[PDB]
Amino acid sequence: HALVPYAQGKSIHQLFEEQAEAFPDRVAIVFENRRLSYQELNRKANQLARALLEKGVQTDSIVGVMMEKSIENVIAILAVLKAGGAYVPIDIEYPRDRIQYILQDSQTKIVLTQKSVSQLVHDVGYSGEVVVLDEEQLDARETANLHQPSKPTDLAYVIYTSGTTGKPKGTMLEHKGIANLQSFFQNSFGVTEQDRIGLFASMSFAASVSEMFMALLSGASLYILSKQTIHDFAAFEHYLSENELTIITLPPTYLTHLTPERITSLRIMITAGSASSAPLVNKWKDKLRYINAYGLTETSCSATIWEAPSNQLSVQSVPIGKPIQNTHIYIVNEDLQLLPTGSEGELCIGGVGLARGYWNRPDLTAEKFVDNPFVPGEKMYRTGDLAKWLTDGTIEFLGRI
Ligand SMILES: Nc1ncnc2c1ncn2[C@@H]1O[C@H](COP(=O)(O)O)[C@@H](O)[C@H]1O
Ligand SMILES: [Cl-]
Repeated sequence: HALVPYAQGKSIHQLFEEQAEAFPDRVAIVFENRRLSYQELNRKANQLARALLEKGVQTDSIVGVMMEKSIENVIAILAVLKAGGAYVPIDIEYPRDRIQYILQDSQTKIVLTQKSVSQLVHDVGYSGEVVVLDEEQLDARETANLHQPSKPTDLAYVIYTSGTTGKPKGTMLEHKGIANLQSFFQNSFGVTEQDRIGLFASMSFAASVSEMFMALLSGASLYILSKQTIHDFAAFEHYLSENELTIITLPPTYLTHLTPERITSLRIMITAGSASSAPLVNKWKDKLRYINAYGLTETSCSATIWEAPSNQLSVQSVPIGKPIQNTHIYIVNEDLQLLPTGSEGELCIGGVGLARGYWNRPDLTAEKFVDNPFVPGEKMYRTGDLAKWLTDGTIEFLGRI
């Protein structure tokens, strides 16, 4: 039994199926002028999951996804999880050679795409199975849940990232971190089925996975923001306002361009990926609940939060806060010795959100995902981030070691 309760023993798609059973007629997903209910979304994913099972998708199958941000991309993701596999979202705007390297590194034998992306799949020369989902004839297939065997330690998704230099690498994420996040978001952000959540991040990026499941594992609605909507700050404000969106996660670099008087309905603004200035926090923290979230691809996108304390004077600095439920974080020196208040060292993260490691990168995995000496038999991730404890028990982010 976990320190903080969550839906232990459950896969991502099982938690989604429970929401589709409880809230069948609520709106699940919106893109432009189209929307699906939970029941509609679940049925379509089950029809596709049975097709993918017939093609050989099984536990720890890595299934490439080369698709636009769309309702059909979400159907594909849910279908891969229900068939028992794991998906790798491939950024279709990347140069050809980067897509080629990712597909080759991943060793994926099956890629899901759409008609508008088929020519790119041909041009990067992929020689495995290609499923053109908007040519697939699925309407006759059974719409019931599959109930395939699954364990929360099974792979769910693989996210590729490239450093300044270094080859793209795949971070392997299991279901368990996203199951814990469902509990975290309900407890700490009060997410309910009433919420209307924007999908901002590229569906290549680990943050997108977090955003998508923030909605779909609570019965809330997910509004997939279009390229045009994100590109124009006025259009972005109008879209949020007209659709009464209640929660969004943004890079602070984007939030900087927005006008609080132009967003009607948000109850929470989360910023992630980089630091928010104190002036940016002061501009927003009395209009809504401002949350600074610190987390990594390697930790299921989550580690710590700092919600700006409500009804307070201005702040002159912006902590990254405290570890979230069922996660551990340590500030250590180069010898992995714990540091007292005020001493800067490396953030190391442990607990349920930790990736399995890097795909086919055993020495890098061993270097980064080290034995947790504080909790025998667990691992912890060496972030490369510098931080210190404040004596109030919050963490200050200081940059890179
Ligand atoms: N709230 C934050 N404040 C400052 N840096 C952050 C924050 N959240 C994420 N980061 C940085 O982004 C990295 C994770 O990048 P990624 O895995 O691409 O999400 C972390 O190791 C930090 O360097
Ligand atoms: Cl089940």
